Amino acid sequence: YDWGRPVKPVGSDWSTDTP
Amino acid sequence: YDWGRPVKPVGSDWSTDTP
Amino acid sequence: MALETWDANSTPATLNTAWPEATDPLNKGDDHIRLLKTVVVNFWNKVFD
Amino acid sequence: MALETWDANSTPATLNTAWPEATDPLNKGDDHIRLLKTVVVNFWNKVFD
Amino acid sequence: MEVTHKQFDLSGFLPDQAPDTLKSGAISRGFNVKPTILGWEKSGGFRETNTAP
Amino acid sequence: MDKATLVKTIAYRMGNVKGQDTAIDFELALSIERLEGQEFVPWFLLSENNFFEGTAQENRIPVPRGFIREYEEGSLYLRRVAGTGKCLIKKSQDQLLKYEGMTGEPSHYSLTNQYFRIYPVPQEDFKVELLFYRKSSTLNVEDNPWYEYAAELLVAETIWAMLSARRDKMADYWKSVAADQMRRLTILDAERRLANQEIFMG
Amino acid sequence: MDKATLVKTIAYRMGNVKGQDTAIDFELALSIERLEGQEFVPWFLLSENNFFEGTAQENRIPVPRGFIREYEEGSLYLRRVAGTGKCLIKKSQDQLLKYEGMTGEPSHYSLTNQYFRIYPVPQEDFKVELLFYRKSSTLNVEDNPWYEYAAELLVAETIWAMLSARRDKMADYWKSVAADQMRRLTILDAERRLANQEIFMG
Amino acid sequence: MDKATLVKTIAYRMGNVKGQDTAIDFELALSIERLEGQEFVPWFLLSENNFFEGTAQENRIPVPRGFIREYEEGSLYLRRVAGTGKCLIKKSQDQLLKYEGMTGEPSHYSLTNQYFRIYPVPQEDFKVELLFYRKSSTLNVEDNPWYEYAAELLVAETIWAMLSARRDKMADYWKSVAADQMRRLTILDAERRLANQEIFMG
Amino acid sequence: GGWESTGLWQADEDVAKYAPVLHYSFRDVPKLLAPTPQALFIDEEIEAVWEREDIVIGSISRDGVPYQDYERNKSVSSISFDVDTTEPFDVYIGYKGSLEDSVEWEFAGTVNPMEDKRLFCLLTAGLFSMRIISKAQTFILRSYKITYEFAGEMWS
Amino acid sequence: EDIVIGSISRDGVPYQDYERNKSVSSISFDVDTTEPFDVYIGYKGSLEDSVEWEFAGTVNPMEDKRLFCLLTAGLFSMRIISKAQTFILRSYKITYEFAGEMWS
Repeated sequence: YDWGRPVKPVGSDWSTDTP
Repeated sequence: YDWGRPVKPVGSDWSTDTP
Repeated sequence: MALETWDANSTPATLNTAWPEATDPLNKGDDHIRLLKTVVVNFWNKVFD
Repeated sequence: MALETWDANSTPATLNTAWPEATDPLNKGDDHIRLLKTVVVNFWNKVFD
Repeated sequence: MEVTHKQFDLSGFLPDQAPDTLKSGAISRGFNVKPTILGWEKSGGFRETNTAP
Repeated sequence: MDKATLVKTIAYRMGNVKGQDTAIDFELALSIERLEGQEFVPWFLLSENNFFEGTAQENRIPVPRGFIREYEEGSLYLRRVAGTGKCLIKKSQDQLLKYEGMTGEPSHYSLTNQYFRIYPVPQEDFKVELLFYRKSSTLNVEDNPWYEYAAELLVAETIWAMLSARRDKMADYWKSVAADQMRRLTILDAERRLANQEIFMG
Repeated sequence: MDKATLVKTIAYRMGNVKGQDTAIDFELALSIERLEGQEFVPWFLLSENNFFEGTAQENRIPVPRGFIREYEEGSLYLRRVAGTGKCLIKKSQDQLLKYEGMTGEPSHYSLTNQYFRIYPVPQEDFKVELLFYRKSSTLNVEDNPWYEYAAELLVAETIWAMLSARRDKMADYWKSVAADQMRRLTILDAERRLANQEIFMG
Repeated sequence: MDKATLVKTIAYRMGNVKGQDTAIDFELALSIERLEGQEFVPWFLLSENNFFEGTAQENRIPVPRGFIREYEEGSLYLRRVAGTGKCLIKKSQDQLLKYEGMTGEPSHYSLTNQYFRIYPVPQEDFKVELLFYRKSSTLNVEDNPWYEYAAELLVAETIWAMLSARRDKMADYWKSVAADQMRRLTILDAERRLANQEIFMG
Repeated sequence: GGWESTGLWQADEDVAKYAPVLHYSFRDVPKLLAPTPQALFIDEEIEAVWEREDIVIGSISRDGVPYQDYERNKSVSSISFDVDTTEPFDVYIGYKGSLEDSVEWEFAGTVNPMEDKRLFCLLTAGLFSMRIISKAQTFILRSYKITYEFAGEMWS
Repeated sequence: EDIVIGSISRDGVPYQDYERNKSVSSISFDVDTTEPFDVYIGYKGSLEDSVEWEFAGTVNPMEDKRLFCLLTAGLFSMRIISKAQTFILRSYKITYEFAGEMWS
């Protein structure tokens, strides 16, 4: 019956260490 | 990138013990 | 007899000399000319390049 | 028209494949055949003796 | 498993025998085809002549 | 991979079959349905935090919709209004009959078929959270997880079903291939779980 | 080797096949896709240092794009503004519920499917770094690493696929060849890694 | 032996084949490429002393061009300007994070994929030396070492590839021959390494 | 006419000037007609039908010749054609439970030999029959084979 | 055209196989002439297709009587062209292997 779900983590991107 | 190599040993010949 | 099975890169290998037979249809005439054109162009491109 | 402009000095470069076409008139069949003959002769001449 | 039935055995139209048993290269119905040593090929068409009464 | 590439590969590796395209989709859905029914549950079927609100005087909490099993490294947590919580403890039902009538916040639970039971029967509305495994059709994600991570297992399973109908022998070869793929997937899951973890006795 | 030499060799060793050239490319891409899905991860799929910035009050950090696994001799490191850092410690989620509400810098973590969780919930923006394995298509390198280092494995695998569709029995032979190549590749990885390393008890 | 004698012998022992001469060269180059990819590295692939100069503030030193593995009875040595030096010590990366910011000459290192890391980050230009194994195409010698010392292994490998394409059965015979040749080569390397060496405990 | 018009390279009379040619009076046609290798009638097309009933599917004799089996059901997977024509054709598959029944037809599909020469269909029945319909200038059929499996026993 | 390459009957006679691709390794000639000749090899995917020709090479019987070429196709044909005083051909054999199935 009453099960609800959590909204997703908004920040989403990792970056990089350049060569 | 920067790898360099060493120059070869100049003296090059062994001799012999005669019969 | 109708036509050598062919495509843009057929070359002189796919030519049957006997294929345009005497009783064969006129409607196949256009195709035979074109097979010959493609073949000539590719041969020239191969050996002049 | 669907017949390439041509002159007695035409190279193999002039022909466009697809030119003799299903809709094209049969009266141009000889002309198309003759183009092929001029094109072939010039290369055997340029490349061979 | 596989079963291979080969034409050009010159049996032809056999509509009187039992279909279940007629051999490969034999058919029970059909038209406008005739049996040769090449297989089961298709017959040609018709042109017109100048004669007209 | 995606559905189109999956269908193309299944058709190609089955003998360059071209006539059938709908049966491939049917047995591709049935393959996922069959795989979800087996004992092994991959990591990508784990759900997110889900909360349930319940009325006072009902100890029975229905099971979540696609429940396959719960997640071991997880728990059912009671979230109190202030934001604090406690982790409820699982015991068998026989073991939890002493509690009938003792009064307070919920502290233990039992799973009996379709229902979770909170035996320290709450006298006021509550709220619990749980992490558990789910059937894919019921996850909230964008694309079936299976397509991305388990594509080669699926191909084999589908090919097996199709061939098995034709009664071909080749089917047992593709079942062995699928078994090997699942065996490798289990080891991959174990390796992913245990990475960067240090264990101390006591 | 490169893509052109790979295609030429695959065509040559499959029986001097000449008609097919596009299917070879298709099953060469699919071969890499299949190999990336298995349990064994070579050394050339290790990424570089990647940093993530996150807002206050969210403990969930999404997984990096091509994540396959976490580098064992690696760690998740918090980089404080001054340039100093601490290494965060992995535990299971059940084990990290005591911390809800205790306050401070992040100190521990859990991986639950698609999310890294920092349970000592930060009250200010943070920054973490990680080394992990990635799918190649997502690497920031010039050419597919696989082409350079594991070329033979690739050829055999491709041949199996193509042959299996034509139903030759030669396939099993090429699968055995690929298995031997992967077995040899596993040993090198260890040797490369364990070279010039001395181990002391305690 | 040399390339011409190798091609002649390969043609002779394959059945006195005469038409093919270019495929033999192609599969002779591919044979060396395949052998270099396996776990066993012979002694003739060891390079000479190579030195690297690096700028201050970069701890990452790229891997040498044909690096297969390093040489165990060797080390990375820091040569100071005066001509003196110290041997740097290898540890895993996790183990070398204490050092971030401690200051001085470099003392330890880690190999993470394509890079060597000097964790006691130098504040001035440095210079290091290393002995390692290399792919042949990148050695400085006159002729491929393989031709001189491993000629009979190569013949067999080439014959195997060629026959395998024809789908001949004889191929498995030549693979067994090549395996025996490599087995003998390993023992020869071990015997060469250990000659005139005395071992004392402690 | 354009290249799309009818004819043969040899004007017809010239062909076989050595022998006669059948002339046909056709009732609704104004002029008399003659046979031609070309298959277009006046201009309109001619259809052909090739049908065999109760193909021999069963065991094979040690001599290498197949013989019919009337006691077990069979399951058909594919049909492979060896033809010389290049133009496309239709193939129908018929199935009957047993001898007393009548044939029931299913449309298998269209076969274009240059693209492919195989056809895939899954059916189980007591007996099988096949029909080929073509409207094309050339159609030569050399052989064909069937892949099948045994599927129990025949009841009615 | 379309040489018989396939299985062999228990009586020792070969028969054609139209359902699998084949791969050709070598052709060996038994001739009585001594002067050299040219050999062409043709290959077609299946019956509906046309033959396409490849130049195999030149055969000088005194030096050798074998010819090596690697090809895979549905069906094979061979052509021999000679300009010499004498040319007698007694037999020939082909070495081949099966290479899957024929599609188009």
